[PDB]
Amino acid sequence: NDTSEVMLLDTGWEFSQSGTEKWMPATVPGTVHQDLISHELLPNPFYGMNEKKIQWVENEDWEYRTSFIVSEEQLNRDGIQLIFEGLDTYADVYLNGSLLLKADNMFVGYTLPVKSVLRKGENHLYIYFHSPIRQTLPQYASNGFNYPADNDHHEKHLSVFSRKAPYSYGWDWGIRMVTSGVWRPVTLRFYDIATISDYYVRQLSLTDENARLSNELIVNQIVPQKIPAEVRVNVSLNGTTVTEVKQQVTLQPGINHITLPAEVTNPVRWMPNGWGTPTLYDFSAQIACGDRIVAEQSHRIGLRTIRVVNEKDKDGESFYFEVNGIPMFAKGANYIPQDALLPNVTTERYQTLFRDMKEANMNMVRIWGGGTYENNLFYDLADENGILVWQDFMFACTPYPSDPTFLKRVEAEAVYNIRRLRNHASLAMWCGNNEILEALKYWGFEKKFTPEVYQGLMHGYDKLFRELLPSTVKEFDSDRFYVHSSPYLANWGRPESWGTGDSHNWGVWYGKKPFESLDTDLPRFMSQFGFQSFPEMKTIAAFAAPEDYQIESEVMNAHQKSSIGNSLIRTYMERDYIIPESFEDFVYVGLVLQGQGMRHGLEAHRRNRPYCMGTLYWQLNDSWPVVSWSSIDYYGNWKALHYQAKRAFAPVLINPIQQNDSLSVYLISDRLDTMEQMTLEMKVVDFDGKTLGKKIQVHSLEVPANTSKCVYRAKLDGWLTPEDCRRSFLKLILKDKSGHQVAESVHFFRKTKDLQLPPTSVSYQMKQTDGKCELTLFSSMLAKDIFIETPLQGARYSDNFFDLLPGERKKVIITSPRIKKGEELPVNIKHIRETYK
Ligand SMILES: O=[N+]([O-])c1ccc(O[C@@H]2O[C@H](CO)[C@@H](O)[C@H](O)[C@@H]2F)c([N+](=O)[O-])c1
Ligand SMILES: [Br-]
Ligand SMILES: [Br-]
Ligand SMILES: [Br-]
Ligand SMILES: [Br-]
Ligand SMILES: [Br-]
Ligand SMILES: [Br-]
Ligand SMILES: [Cl-]
Ligand SMILES: [Cl-]
Ligand SMILES: [Cl-]
Repeated sequence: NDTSEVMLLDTGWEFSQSGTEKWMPATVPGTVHQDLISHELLPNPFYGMNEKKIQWVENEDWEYRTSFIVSEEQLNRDGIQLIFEGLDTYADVYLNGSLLLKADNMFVGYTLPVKSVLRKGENHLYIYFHSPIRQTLPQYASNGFNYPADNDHHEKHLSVFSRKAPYSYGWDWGIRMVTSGVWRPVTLRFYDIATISDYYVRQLSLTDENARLSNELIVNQIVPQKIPAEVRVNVSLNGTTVTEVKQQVTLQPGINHITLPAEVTNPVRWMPNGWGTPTLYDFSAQIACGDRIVAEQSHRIGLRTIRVVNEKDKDGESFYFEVNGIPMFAKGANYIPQDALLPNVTTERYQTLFRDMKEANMNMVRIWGGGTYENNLFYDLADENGILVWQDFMFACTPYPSDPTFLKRVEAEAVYNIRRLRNHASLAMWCGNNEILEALKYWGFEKKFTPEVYQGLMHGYDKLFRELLPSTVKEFDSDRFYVHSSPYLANWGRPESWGTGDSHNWGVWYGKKPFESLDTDLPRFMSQFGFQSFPEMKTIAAFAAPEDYQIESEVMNAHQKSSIGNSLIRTYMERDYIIPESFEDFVYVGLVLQGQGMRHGLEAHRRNRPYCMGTLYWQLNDSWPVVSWSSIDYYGNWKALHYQAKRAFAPVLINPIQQNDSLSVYLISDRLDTMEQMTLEMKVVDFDGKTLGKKIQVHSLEVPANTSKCVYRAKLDGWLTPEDCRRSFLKLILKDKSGHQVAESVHFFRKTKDLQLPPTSVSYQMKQTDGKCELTLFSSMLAKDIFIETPLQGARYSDNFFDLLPGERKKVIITSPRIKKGEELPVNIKHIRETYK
């Protein structure tokens, strides 16, 4: 690495409610809430009705302090920097009597020269965190109107004034925990001569024959002299040097601008998940002065082109991603913060989340603008998992101020996070905000303000999202796409805009439209659509006592932030299922419903390629125990929707789709290679296992790369009787020439509430060892949408929420480090027919 010494200021911290003079131990990085929780000074914020009880914290100011030693030799180093990667939010930072910083942007990292304020021996760091409420009450009082941020759960919508995670003020799947604190690491660096303040590896061009890079460095020298040095870039792959370049320089005190070209011939491209390996080079830049490496910095670098094509075309305006020259149908989801308390999210939780996306066959995630610019670990994981990232700037669902001061603050976050993130292979585009132009045009805001205020809001929209933010992107990340908003034009209520750019089709849910509307109401790229579900009972039990197990109990409503959500789920459930009586049965069928309905959408979007070029459902994940649109609950349990997403995103999908009493079958592929001389084979099977008719075979089919194509159509009438349809399913398999199976599907001709489901019994044998449970499942009769339920949080299943077919044995593997030999894991197996008598 280099001759610098880094000291982690991560222990010895204490905190205090300002005004009390009482100091208690603190954890940094961390938050006021966690620190309080860890001394039992707050109840569990996620439990029961506790949300109301923790609100008092946002009205107090909080102080934090620590002390640390600096030695004589440490004090003699040339430079000493103090780095705050995150302060949330209005924080005055004091060191040995000196005010170093009045911080006012959660999303900005601060690097402070501190050599002249440091002392031999003991040093004292104090940080005063003004309440971001108290701090903004006068600002709001001067404003003369309330911004219409309904997700800000307070009479006064103060979120919009602070550069601070929007969701912390509340959201419609969120708890309001307006927290403060040192939310990312604090480090102190003791170094010689200079630091590298920025290292940008800029791809000038990429062909199969050659990668042309420009290594741009900003080096800040802290000593007065003219310093001869040698700048060195080593490019290596898997530990072996690929190319090495050098440059003699003489460094001047202060800032220096150095550029070295580097070329990799016959580069190995980074490819996204499902297209091959996410290959990552190592680039290390070094500043050498004689024998010492005084500063080194490295990046992992993926060589690839990404181009968002947004052009007028026959169908409206396209919106798709072209990766290393090939149009890539995008498959993934909208990501929210994983916790009400950000520093509580662990390295392992990040790691598991990327595993969840990778195993569901996703190749994209959108970091939605109500959360944060994610940490370095998140983008590193997207890099090495081949997951493309759409990064919103942090504006959502409301217009925002656009005064000169507010814009300067935004500019500093825009530049800070662009430079932090621009070397990530995963980083695919920037989006100015979520839904704000939609809000301004369609959400009935004009009726809420005077014409003068509203016009000032429209002009204010332009200065931020059409001027400041695109300008910053153009300046600091000139090869990446920027768009002002998502969706940029299309509105789900306006059929004529559907062919223009991306869509948030909230016609399902908000517009109450049936899932089948997804087959007809098509976008050029679905950047959001979603449906709510209650999480499973083990997650319900984490916030509710069994006495509260009612849809409309007070504790249950405390965990449903959509006021129409419960009835809407019931309205949709009646359309496809028999609504059961017990709460447990409802929750289970609520899971099946969300998974089945959303998957039909994902299918439609893939099937309808190239007119549609992507689908990102709302939402991946949860920040706490709550009813939401997620596919994975707060504890990391996959909902049915996550398994269904995996299936619907499989690189090769057989997609039977039934409309107007007729069945077509499409074969859908995101493989880069064409498959030839394939056979689709299908057979109707009743609920006892008995074939009806013989095998239908379709031979000599080609499945071309990156396409969706009809290969079969047949009417239902004369093909099968109305009664058959209620008592049988269609099995589909796709095999190569030799007869090797590459894909499988099952089709039902009727809605589940109309199937004549047999009362049946699912038996299983279990072999349990340390960390693993291996079940073999049996039912002589079809068992519909089965849910293998265990009480163990975060338990992972090879599969779940699948139909168990008559007489067909099924092996399911469950893993968890909590599983121990000689300790029967409890299993409860539910299926549709059991939910009614
Ligand atoms: O028509 N609407 O009132 C509507 C539609 C969508 C919407 O937000 C999207 O949907 C999700 C579910 O409502 C939100 O949680 C998230 O903000 C996302 F951007 C929001 N919203 O969060 O204000 C409102
Ligand atoms: Br210094
Ligand atoms: Br500095
Ligand atoms: Br971090
Ligand atoms: Br007004
Ligand atoms: Br723009
Ligand atoms: Br039909
Ligand atoms: Cl509240
Ligand atoms: Cl986020
Ligand atoms: Cl819109």
